[PDB]
Amino acid sequence: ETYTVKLGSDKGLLVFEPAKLTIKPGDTVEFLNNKVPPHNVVFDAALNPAKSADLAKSLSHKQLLMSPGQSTSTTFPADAPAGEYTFYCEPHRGAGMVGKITVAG
Ligand SMILES: [Cu+2]
Repeated sequence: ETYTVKLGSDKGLLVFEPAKLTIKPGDTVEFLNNKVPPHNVVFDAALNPAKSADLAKSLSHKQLLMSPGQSTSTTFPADAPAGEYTFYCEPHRGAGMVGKITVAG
């Protein structure tokens, strides 16, 4: 199936759930918003095993998360390089809202 990180605890603060993530090279991962939007999901082109700027083009999205309960299901491509990615939030940056996809090799 696909992995999903319900960012935002509920009575504590904002933090992906879980914080890290383990997927395969091409698996799918759905991200959503809780009750403290807007949330921004993207993959920095510096915290990756292949510092580049292509697989992200079809991975990171834009526009604020105006959907309460869902953000954007990024279907990682078959090029997903093993190692560990690193996405974060633009607004909730001071809330440990920084997760990372771990695609074993
Ligand atoms: Cu967020």
